[PDB]
Amino acid sequence: PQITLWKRPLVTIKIGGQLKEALLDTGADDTVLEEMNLPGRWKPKMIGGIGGFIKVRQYDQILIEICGHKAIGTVLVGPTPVNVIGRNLLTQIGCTLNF
Amino acid sequence: PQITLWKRPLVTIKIGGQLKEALLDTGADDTVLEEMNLPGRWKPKMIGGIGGFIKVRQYDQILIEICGHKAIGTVLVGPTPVNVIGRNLLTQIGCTLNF
Ligand SMILES: CCOP(=O)(COc1ccc(C[C@H](NC(=O)O[C@H]2CO[C@H]3OCC[C@H]32)[C@H](O)CN(CC(CC)CC)S(=O)(=O)c2ccc(N)cc2)cc1)OCC
Repeated sequence: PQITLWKRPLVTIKIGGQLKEALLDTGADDTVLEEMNLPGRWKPKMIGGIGGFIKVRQYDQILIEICGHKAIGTVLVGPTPVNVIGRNLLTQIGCTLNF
Repeated sequence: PQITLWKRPLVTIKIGGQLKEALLDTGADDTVLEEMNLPGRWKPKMIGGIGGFIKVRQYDQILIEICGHKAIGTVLVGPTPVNVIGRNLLTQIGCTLNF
């Protein structure tokens, strides 16, 4: 699809059997979801945003379907203000910026 | 043009007669730029993301040129670790997400 930006670019995602809403975020290197239960091993990690750093759980090689397009990659879970899909997965679904 | 997301979508902008580099950021509601002492009146604002909030100065009806595309709108100035072109100006240059 082609998505304009007059509203937040929110899409439905499927992860770990659950549907969620997430923001397509070209300014995010990484994908960060709010607190949730994900099956799999995880490592503690730190990530930095506009306001400083937070502690997250890093899940690797996680299947996630974004607006009908499948990706398998790293998902960070922690106190992010909103679910964001970052470039690590945006590249997998073939997402580009166009103007 | 079309910008893939393998790397940060950094572009040159022109604002207040100065050239800067900024991210095209679909996750940013509003444009936020590094400290720069623009003339005119402004309004205090707080913007939040990963890690919390920072204090910024809101200027309205500021002209920015983004890869030759002119736009005019709100620009927030403050101690941001990165310059981001947000949706308020990305719409004006006709920028879309596509996959
Ligand atoms: C102290 C740390 O220092 P740094 O490491 C941080 O640098 C940064 C690099 C890019 C960004 C941009 C930010 N990306 C982000 O948070 O991504 C994180 C996960 O992926 C990695 O990749 C980069 C960072 C992490 C979002 O696109 C936009 N945000 C909102 C978004 C939705 C609510 C928040 C999830 S917003 O908060 O910025 C914002 C809020 C209100 C506005 N009107 C305008 C902007 C911010 C900081 O830099 C050192 C020089």
